[PDB]
Amino acid sequence: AEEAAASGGLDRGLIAVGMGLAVGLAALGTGVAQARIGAAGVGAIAEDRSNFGTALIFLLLPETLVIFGLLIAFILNGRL
Amino acid sequence: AEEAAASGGLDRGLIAVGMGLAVGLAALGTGVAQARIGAAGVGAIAEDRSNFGTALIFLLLPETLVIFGLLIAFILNGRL
Amino acid sequence: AEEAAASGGLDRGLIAVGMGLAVGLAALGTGVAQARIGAAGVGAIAEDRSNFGTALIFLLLPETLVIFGLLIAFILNGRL
Amino acid sequence: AEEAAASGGLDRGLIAVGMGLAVGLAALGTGVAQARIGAAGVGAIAEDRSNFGTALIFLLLPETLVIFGLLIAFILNGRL
Amino acid sequence: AEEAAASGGLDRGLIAVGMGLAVGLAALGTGVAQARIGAAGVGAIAEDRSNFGTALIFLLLPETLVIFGLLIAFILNGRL
Amino acid sequence: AEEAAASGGLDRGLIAVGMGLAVGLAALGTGVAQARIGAAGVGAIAEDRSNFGTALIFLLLPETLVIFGLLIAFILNGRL
Amino acid sequence: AEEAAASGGLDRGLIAVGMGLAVGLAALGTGVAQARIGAAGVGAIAEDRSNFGTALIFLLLPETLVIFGLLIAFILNGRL
Amino acid sequence: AEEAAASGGLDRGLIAVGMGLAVGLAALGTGVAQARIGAAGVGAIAEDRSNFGTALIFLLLPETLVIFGLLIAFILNGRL
Amino acid sequence: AEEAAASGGLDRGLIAVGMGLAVGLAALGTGVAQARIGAAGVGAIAEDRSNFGTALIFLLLPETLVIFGLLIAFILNGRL
Amino acid sequence: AEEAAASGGLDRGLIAVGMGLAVGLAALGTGVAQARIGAAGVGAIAEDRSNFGTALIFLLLPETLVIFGLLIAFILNGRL
Amino acid sequence: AEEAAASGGLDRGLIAVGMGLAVGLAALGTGVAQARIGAAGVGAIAEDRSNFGTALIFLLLPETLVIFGLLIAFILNGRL
Amino acid sequence: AEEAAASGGLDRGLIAVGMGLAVGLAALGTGVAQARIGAAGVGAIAEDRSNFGTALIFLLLPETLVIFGLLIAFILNGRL
Amino acid sequence: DDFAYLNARVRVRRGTLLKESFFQEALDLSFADFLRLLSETVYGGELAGQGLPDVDRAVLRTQAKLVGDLPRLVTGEAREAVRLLLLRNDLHNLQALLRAKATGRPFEEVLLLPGTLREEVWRQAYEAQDPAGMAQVLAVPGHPLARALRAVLRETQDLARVEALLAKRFFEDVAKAAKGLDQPALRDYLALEVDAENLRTAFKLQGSGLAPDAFFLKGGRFVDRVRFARLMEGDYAVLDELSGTPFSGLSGVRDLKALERGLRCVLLKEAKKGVQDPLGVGLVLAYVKEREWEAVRLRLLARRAYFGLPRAQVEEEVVC
Repeated sequence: AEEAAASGGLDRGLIAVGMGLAVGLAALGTGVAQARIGAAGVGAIAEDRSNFGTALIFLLLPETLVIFGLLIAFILNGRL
Repeated sequence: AEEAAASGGLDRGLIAVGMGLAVGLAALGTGVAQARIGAAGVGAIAEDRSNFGTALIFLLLPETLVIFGLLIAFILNGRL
Repeated sequence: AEEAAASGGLDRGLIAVGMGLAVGLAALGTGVAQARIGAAGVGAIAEDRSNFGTALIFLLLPETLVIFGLLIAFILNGRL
Repeated sequence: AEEAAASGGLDRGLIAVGMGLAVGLAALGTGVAQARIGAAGVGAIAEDRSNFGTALIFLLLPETLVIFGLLIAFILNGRL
Repeated sequence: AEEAAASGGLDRGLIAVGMGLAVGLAALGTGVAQARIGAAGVGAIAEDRSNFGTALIFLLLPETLVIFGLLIAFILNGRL
Repeated sequence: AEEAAASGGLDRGLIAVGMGLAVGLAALGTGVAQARIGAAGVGAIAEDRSNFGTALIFLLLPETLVIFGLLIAFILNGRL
Repeated sequence: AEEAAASGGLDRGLIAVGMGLAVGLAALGTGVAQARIGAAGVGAIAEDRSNFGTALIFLLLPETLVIFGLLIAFILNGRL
Repeated sequence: AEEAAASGGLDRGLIAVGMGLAVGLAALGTGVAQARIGAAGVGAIAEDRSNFGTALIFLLLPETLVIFGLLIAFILNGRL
Repeated sequence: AEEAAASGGLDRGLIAVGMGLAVGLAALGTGVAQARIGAAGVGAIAEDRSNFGTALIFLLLPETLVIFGLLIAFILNGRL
Repeated sequence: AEEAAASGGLDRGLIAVGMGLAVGLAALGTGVAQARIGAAGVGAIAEDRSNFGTALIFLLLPETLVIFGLLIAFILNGRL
Repeated sequence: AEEAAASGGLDRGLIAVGMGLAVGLAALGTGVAQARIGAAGVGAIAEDRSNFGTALIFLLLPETLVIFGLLIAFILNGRL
Repeated sequence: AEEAAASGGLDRGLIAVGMGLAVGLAALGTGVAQARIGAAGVGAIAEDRSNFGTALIFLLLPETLVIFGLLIAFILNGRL
Repeated sequence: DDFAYLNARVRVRRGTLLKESFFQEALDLSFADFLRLLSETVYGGELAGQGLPDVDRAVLRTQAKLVGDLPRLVTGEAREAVRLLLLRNDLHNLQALLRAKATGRPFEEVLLLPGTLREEVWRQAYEAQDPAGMAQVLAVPGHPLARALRAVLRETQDLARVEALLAKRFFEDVAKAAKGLDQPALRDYLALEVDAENLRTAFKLQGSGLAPDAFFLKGGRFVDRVRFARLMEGDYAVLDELSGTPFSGLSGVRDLKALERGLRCVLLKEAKKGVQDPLGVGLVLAYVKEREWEAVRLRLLARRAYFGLPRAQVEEEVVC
């Protein structure tokens, strides 16, 4: 609809729901992917006490996909 | 919206359906992630007490996603 | 929607229907996130009695996921 | 809903859909938390009869979630 | 009364979906939660017939969620 | 609705959609529990006939869940 | 509609569409559960060549649900 | 099944949708049920060349859900 | 009958929607089933390097369910 | 679909709805089936260094599933 | 076609929903498939530094399916 | 969106729904696939300490998918 | 696949495991009274003669039908997970088999039980006359221990070397697969098995002048290259800095026998608290360590009784 006002009827709102689908799906997937890296982390902390850092970076990587996708979404669902 | 009377918007109702998705899926996902690190943390104490810190730094990371989600829902719906 | 009293407009209904998705999906996420650490958590005590405390404090963190989802829902519902 | 027993409006039916989710899903999450931790508790008794209690205290914690769903449904259908 | 029809109605159908979530989701969580306990229960009776009482109490325990869900559905759907 | 000898109606039809979700889900949960336990029961009798009775009792228990989902469903649709 | 109904039209058709969800989900739970055990069961038949039968009977037990649910839909969709 | 005029008609469509569901759903349940047991069972013949006959009788027990659904589907939506 | 909603209106509309579910689900149950047999099948070609023929045929057996669902739907809407 | 913007109508619209599910689920199932066979297949190609061609032909079989769903979905749209 | 109810009537809107279905289910399935292959491939590179190419040609095969679906849809919903 | 969100129409709402599947597919797929490899990767840097770089090239493989979905999302936008 | 039936079959079997109080009784008994006791148990159920060759055989045959029949009863993803555990007992058969072909000695005086490679695979392998053919016959069940063998056999045909590079390469193979099959219970254990192996490789080869980095392979918890190098010089002060691990108990110990005793008891302990994770491979994990350790104590208690050895010489090694 808009990201800062209450203007729009039904037409504008339908657009909101549809763009809303990107945010949900993406969020769903980023969450499941972080989990695999998290468990994987036990070997990284266990084996070497300097490869704990590699794992820190790894958990950071699926988040990149969601925040970019979410940015496309906020913008286009924020146009006039 | 507000609980008080100071909002109205035909557009906003549609925004609520679409936004319920993003929070709900981000909490699902963040949780599944959280668990893997927490089980991993059981292992971390077991392996070495001193680097409880390693479990802590990784564990912070999925939290960012829900938190981010809560702010996105407020901006799109409830700002006014 | 409405907080006090049941919904009496179609628009109020529709918002309620959306907002439910966020508390449901979260509610589920608190549940899954508890289980992996929780099952292990017994094991924490077992291995080391003194660090029974370490398991609990991890388990507590998924409880946060539901309260954050509720707060958005509590505010947003009252008016359209 | 707050008003529903044998008739009701179209609108009221919609609040009943959305709020219905929140509780149902908590029960769902409780059961997943219970499945893992419950299964672990069967190991503990088997080994030593006397520490049935530890399993029970860890288990007592996901019950809180089912009670949390109830309250969301209760508040939003209509305040006490 | 609580939850009945004799004539149906358009309002009732939407009411019917909502009440249906609670029983359906709770029973799914009861089924899985039992199922795991039930696997572990083979082991309890097997080691000793002095933990056999304990195994029975575990098995009864995941039922509470489904019973609770029947109740929420009747209450919401029979309160005026 | 009705279930005396027919259930025809567009309104009733709405109720029929609503209930079938609840049956569905309750029946789904039953499937995972009953089968796993039944296999577990065939192993119990094969090693030891001193646990043939426990194996049988466990099988029956998940049957209640599927019947619960039918009973609610009948209730909303004109009762039994 | 069916050959033991004599009420068709749009009215029977909504019910048929809607009630159809239930059998489909009862089949899904049944499906996943029968398959896992059945595979392990090949080893069972392999071992017991005189008690081969036992394995066969355990497979039949989840089917009981799907078929029972069809019969319930039959009553609902035609009782004349 | 058949298509004609006397196994056909508008009257026939209402029957056809319900009955059509019966093959679909039976088909759903059968595919998953049959897969694991069949995967392992073909494997047995590969390993041990005396399980092939057993594997074939065993295989038909999950086939029973589609064959059942098919008999309902065929007769009710036959001719007249 | 056919899938239309203007060559028979509302009566027709129900057939089209319901029939889609039979095919869609036929396709889901087959799809997953194919994966299980495929996964096991790899072992069989490695083990017996000339029993290539055995793995391909076992795999064929789930395809049967999609040809069953997808045709039934097709014949019925083929009448008109 | 053959037609979905080369002709309008409610009549078309329905056909897309029912048949749309059938391809999508088939496309889902091919992916999972192909992937699994390939995942297990990496081990075969690694070990057997002249029985590698067998893995490639077996990997090709799930492609048939996707073509089957798409052929049906195409013909029935724009009418047979 | 394009979504409508007051911008191109019911006729146009039904098709629009119908075409989207394919892309959603196919896309679900394809996301999972890449993961199964990539996980497998690491074992290959570890073992021999000539099998990196074989994992890549595998990773590429399921990608085709959803992009082919997308392309067809694109034609269909890029027009009136 | 299409070319708007705050002065938009129903045609644009279809483009929005479609864009949601496209971002959802990109984030989901690549994230899950990437995590598998990152997770495997800990062992790969550890074991194959000189050939750490190999593990990183592997990680790059799914990235091709997240960029393709976005591309499509862009394409679907600003079309009739 | 699936452990649902299989776990259930093992749970009934955990009922007939030998509790601690049996070995307690057995020490107080002479050999005649030991034999009457033994016959009550499930190892007793395969007994075929009062003497020593027969006790070794009854034990082994009990392990062959109740533990070595597990990989057949599952397939796929289940089977790979269970298989890795079974593989250690298969490596013991393989190393002896590889050695009967190579040094020309008979088929006999080796370990045979089913596991992952059947009895017939070992007979067809034995009768194979080219090492490469010997290797394809072994590659038929499918497992990581083939793939491990195959690479080592390409570099060499020297007996002592194949034995060492196969074991090293094999635990490395195991580790990667195991990490990819997940579960916290298996991961903690895997770490201990590798840590124990590392310590133990260092002890067996002690003072041979060799590289200490060759005794450290990834999978660790707290051990490293330097501890190995000091250990190799003969310094045990490294074990006195080793805590935060359950090998805290190795501190202040410097006998090879006490040290190695210690590692086997620690591994026993991890597995025994994996029954708070019985889902998946956890329970089977606990079940295999206990059947193995049990079988070992009945063989030691039987030897101790027959030859009238000193009680304390064995009373300490039959408890952890």
